[PDB]
Amino acid sequence: AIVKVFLALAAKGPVLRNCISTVVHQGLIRICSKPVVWKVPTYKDYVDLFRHLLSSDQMMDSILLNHLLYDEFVKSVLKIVEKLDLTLEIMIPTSDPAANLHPAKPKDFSAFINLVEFCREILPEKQAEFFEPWVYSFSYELILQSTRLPLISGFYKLLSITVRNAKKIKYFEGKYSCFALFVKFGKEVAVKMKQYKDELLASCLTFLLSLPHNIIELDVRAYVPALQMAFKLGLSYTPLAEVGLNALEEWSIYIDRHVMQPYYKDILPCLDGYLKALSRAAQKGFNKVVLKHLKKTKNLSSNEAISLEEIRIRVVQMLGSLGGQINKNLLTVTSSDEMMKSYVAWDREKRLSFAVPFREMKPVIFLDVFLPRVTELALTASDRQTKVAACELLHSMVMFMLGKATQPPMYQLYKRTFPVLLRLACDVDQVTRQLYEPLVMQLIHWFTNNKKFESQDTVALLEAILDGIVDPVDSTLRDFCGRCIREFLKWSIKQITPQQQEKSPVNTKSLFKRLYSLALHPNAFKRLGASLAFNNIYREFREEESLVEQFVFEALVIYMESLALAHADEKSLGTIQQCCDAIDHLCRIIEKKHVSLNKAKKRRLPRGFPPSASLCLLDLVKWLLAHCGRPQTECRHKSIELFYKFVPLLPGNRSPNLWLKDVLKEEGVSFLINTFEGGGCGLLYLRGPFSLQATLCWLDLLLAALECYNTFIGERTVGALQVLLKAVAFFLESIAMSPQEGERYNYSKCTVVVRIMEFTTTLLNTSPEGWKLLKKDLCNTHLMRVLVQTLCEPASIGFNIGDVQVMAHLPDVCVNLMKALKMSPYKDILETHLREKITAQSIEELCAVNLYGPDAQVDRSRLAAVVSACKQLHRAGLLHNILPSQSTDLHHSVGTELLSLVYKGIAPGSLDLSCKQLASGLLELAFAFGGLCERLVSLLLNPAVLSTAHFSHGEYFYSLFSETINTELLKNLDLAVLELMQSSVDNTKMVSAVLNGMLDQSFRERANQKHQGLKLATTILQHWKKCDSWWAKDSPLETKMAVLALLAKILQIDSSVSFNTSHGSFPEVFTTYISLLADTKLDLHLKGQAVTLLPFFTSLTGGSLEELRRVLEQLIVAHFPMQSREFPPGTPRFNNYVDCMKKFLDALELSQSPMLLELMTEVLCREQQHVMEELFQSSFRRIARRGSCVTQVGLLESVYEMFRKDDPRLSFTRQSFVDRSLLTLLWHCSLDALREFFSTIVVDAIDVLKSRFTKLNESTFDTQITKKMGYYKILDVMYSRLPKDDVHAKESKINQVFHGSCITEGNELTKTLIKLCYDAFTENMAGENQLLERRRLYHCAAYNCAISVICCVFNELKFYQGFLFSEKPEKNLLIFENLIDLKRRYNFPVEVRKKKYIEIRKEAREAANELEMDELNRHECMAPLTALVKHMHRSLRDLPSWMKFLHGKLGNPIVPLNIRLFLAKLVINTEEVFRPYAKHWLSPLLQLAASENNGGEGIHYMVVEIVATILSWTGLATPTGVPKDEVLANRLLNFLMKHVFHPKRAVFRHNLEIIKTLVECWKDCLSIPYRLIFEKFSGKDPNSKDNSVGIQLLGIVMANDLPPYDPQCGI
Repeated sequence: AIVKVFLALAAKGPVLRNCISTVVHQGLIRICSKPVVWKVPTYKDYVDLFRHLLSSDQMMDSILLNHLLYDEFVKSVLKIVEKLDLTLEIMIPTSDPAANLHPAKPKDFSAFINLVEFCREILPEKQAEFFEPWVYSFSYELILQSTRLPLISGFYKLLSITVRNAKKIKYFEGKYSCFALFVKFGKEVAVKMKQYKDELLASCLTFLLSLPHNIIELDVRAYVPALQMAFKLGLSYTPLAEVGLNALEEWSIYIDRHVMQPYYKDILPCLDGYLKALSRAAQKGFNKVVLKHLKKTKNLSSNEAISLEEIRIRVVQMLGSLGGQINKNLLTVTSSDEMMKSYVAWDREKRLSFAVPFREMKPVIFLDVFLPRVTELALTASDRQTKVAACELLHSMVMFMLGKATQPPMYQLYKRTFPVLLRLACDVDQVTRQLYEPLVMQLIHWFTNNKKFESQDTVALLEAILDGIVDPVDSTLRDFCGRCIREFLKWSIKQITPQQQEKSPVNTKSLFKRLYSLALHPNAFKRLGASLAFNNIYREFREEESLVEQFVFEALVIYMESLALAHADEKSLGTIQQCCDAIDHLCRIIEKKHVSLNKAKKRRLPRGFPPSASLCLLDLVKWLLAHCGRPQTECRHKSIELFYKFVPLLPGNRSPNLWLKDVLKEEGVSFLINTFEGGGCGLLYLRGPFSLQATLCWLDLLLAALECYNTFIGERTVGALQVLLKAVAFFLESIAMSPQEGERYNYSKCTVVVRIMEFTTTLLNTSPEGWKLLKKDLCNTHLMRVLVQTLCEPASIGFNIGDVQVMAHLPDVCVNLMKALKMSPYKDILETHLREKITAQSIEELCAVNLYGPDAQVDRSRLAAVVSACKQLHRAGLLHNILPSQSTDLHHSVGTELLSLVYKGIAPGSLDLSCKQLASGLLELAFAFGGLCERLVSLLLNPAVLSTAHFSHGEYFYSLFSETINTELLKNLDLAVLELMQSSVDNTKMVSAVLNGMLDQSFRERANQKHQGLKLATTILQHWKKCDSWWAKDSPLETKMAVLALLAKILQIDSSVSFNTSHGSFPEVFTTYISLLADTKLDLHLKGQAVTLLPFFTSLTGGSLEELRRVLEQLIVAHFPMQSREFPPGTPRFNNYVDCMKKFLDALELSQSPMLLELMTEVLCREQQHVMEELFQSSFRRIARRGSCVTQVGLLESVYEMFRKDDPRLSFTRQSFVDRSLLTLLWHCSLDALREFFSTIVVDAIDVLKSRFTKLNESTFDTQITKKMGYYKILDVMYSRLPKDDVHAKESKINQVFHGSCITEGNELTKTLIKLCYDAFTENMAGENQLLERRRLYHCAAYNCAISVICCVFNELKFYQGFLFSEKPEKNLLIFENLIDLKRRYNFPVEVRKKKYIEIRKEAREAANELEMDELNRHECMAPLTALVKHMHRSLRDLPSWMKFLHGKLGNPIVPLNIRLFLAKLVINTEEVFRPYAKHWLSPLLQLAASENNGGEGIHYMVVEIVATILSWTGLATPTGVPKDEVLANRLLNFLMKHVFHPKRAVFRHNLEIIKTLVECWKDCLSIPYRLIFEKFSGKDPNSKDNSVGIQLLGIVMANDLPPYDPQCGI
């Protein structure tokens, strides 16, 4: 069906053919949003559909494309990755994603790691020519994001997929640009991937080894550490151990056998680890059912889990067919490299005697011989159970060997023990890191101690820590040895006194000299370790004195020197920012003392000084001031910025604007140029590109000498006429050009040009007085030729394709160079140079008619050149001194020609993204000159036919380029509105769509622009005074839907501001909305979209707004049929009815309107119970809180006065407000501090609650009844949630209600409410027949009111003997005979668990041997009395009124049945009071069961629960002892034995459990009935089980005890 509808809507005009484009882009984001780890489908299940719909239609076109679906899917998968922003954010780290596993958006990361695996499983096949034009853009995009975001696994995964497909098709026989960029990124990853871990590492490895390399066979030497890492990180995670070997097969045929043959002693000898219910159905024959269970698991095997045996077999096959000359390298390198480093005695002599005590002999065995197996088994297990055992064994071994040595030294053995404890304490595991971390704290503590100080194991521990800090690949270990070295440093100074500790070789300064010799050591890890130690110890030793000023900030210069010595190793590896942190933590401690203690004593001498005696700041400032000219790259900046920060710290408290001039006027410019030049003040071989190692050193010399001038001149610190060169002319002869090393010359050669560009930029922009002092040879034909070579074809001046940093660096610098020449005397120099190269006739002739088609580079060079030229010319800050090109006022012709060129360019007589972006760049070129919006908007309204073998000629032109057009439209104001509204009635659909194209881009740029929304609104509204006339006869359906939608958008773009004081078009916009929703013009199911837009206007006064309410309720009463729903589901009446009703409800839920509540309540209080009545409850919870409580009391006032009015309504409608609309708003949380609706409410209806009952006519009677009953319910809800420290105390309720302030304490008016509600529910009605059908509700609500007010009594004593109980029945004030109904009947059906019954039988054996309103629980006195009885339980024989009054009234067999059911239903819910009183409460519960006045055919549910509740409290008054209960219990047993059959399955088991639990409880009032069981199993007629009940009952009555004796009572 899916392929049929897709193939149906694709054989027609191309407007509906883009529905198929947006539906797959919707479906991808649909299925790719689940959480990915009944059931939730993850993403797996959809691959079958996405495999079917692509091209299987050629075998699915039986009764009833592929490239369209393919291109749509690839567009939808690389369009999501455009807009995701996967930037990840956030004890010193060294590994790069160590603690930075904090993504910003987890619901896009989990929308991405799903996306990549879905793309992998859909696209490794069926690509036979389809994936070919989709490779460069995909790879360039992914290199761009992965360079912008390095360590995100998955970009490598999609890159591997596309390079697999680019291997499978040919594509690589060397279109040149992708081949040029892959090599650069290959070396980039192959140096970068060192400091990573598991999954990212596997990602980079399966990327690297999947490169084709039979045509990229150059430079194999930087892939071999990435091929021998797969086989060694293999063996546990299998598929990359597979892909390395598939690559090793891939190389060894096509690669020549002469670049390869030395590279076998490193590939092959690491390949040396790889040589080491069906029968349940079938037991009962095989007849079609084993066939069923066989075919239902015949399928479901699709996994290619490469198990290790196929690995070993392909290893041996490849090793055999590899060669004979070459195999035998496989093991000569080992057996002496790494084998005998394990094959040696650990200590030559053997230690560790151990006596294991047997019963009587005690031999001695030596714990050495297994230690090189316990140790290896602890570090790795490839096992789960042996791991924890070996770790525990090694921990106990370590404790033993520690305890032995203080009674036989062991220091030949600690050196190979102690490097295992760290690697175990910080590896990966949970439980062995719960261990071994306190072990390595304990051992560090005991060894950093004077009991074993200056000892030969302490140096083993320290050297093992330092070798732990400095190594290759172990990035999760150095940051643990940091905490070891901090504990080392703390304990070594906590206890040791300075009377000793003047000699020791484990001491503090020995560690410091260790650190400095590590620092100047040229191994990069060897000084990375020292900066890591400093990261971990600068939080110490500044928190103590007397060690600071001596040598560590002398060695601040050696940390600077370590930075300098880290000059040009590798920028990605992470040393430079490490040491920059190490000195960032040093400036903030030199600056917090040496502002104050600028002293002069002998401090320890740093490296690179003459041996002085005072070491204040001034010598270091002179160090930096004669050593600013250090020509290395990334230490110069730290030296300069430390100079600038250190000059406002001298005792003179100086500044660089004066101090540099002060030292320059005395020392000569030679002193401030020999520092700037150094020892390096001062060949036609540069014509060939080469990297002579001297010339790079002079290039570095040139860069340092030019950037030293930059700060002192371009910042106002010196005077440039004091200082103010031939080396730049020495270099500027052959600037425009060792196979790979030439590019290393290219980088440093392209370094100098951008620096001198910005240098001449600042030296113009700060020097008007020294303007002329520039020598004019810079205005020659070289700078203004490399300008055009920069903007055009820059791969022949140095700027490659393959470094995306400098190509985005260039518009910052070239465009600012051209902006720093507009205000110069040598401006016309640049003009008259450039006008022959940025000319307009080049633009005129290179936009030739041959543009579209199979031209792949020949058009592209010229078109990219001219678009780059013109766009950077526009950015250049100076254009109308280059190309005026017209003189009327201002115009240009070829831009409009390009508009017509692009419009003609798609006329039939192709679509690909390269030429499409060409077309977009050209149509963007066509806008920068002048206005031109009028010609485009006039072109768009063309009724021409672009004849296709034809639709509309220009709407597709708008839908092609859809952002550039309206982002041009949004630039200019105050005339775009008029030029759009002039095209009004002839172009209705297009002027609507282009106002949409204005607005929904205006709303999007909001937090950045914040002008265009409100300005577009306040400008578009004043032209709405003219374009009103749309809706009339002849289709107000169309040409009004756009009007109302446009209204909604122009009102949502701003606040509701054009509806007050008639400021905007409020008369106009008001009469538009009134003329819209005043007429019932459309059908039923279409005015919902119009009526959703209510809450904007609803803040005016009365008159017009109540006219809107009047026409709303007018169309409402026009709509609904008579009185209620009448709409069953399945129809477009019920569902759309409740949809527009739900729209009303959510508008009410988002509006704080004191009117629309009064609208919706009457339609609510017209049906008996609404369908979305619960949606009323949740929406009233929502509207119950709004803030600024003057509006809540307004809502309550509105409904209070809509109820208190005197219009003749029904009793039900007068009741239903005060039932379920205002009670609900009083219910959830109105406000706890809201007391206004109790203070200002009482005095007008409490008097009608103290009124007369004028029994004259029922029409004025029943409405008065409903009013009084509602006043009762209001008092109930206002005494329910109201505390008692203001209404039964001295506050503003009695102060409000009595008359002002009086002497009344508070407990007088609660009493006159109590006496009136107790005058209620005491009214007998013995002689009447009038309307008591509501008076029962009256009495019961008054009973609840009495409960509510005794709850606000604080319950210090028992007044319940007068209130709610104990009437005077001699005067017939009978409580129960009216408020209990006694006139309706009670159904109680038969039944229609087992765990409850087995639990109750278990507890009965061990003893002897929320609610649910069903039928009686809605007696509407139930739940408050349950709460009250529970309060009388947990507040403080028999108890008089709440226990003994019922004891008197329930043990009397004359009382009605329904009071007995009420009190029994009470006591089963409230048995907890009658748990310590049940020895009296034992008879009547069973009397109701045994007496035959029960109901139906017995109260069978009351029967089962009353027996369940009387034998729940077994162990306390079993039925024995009472004589009447004896015969009544035997009556119970005989009765239940009579009625026991009930043909349903489990309920018979239920019945038997009742009987057996009952007799098992009893067993003492023996009295078991006979002759009935005889009547059961005396059944003849052998065809049905009439005695099955008899025999199973006989098994019950025998299986306990007490045999079936017949001839005593039977026969």
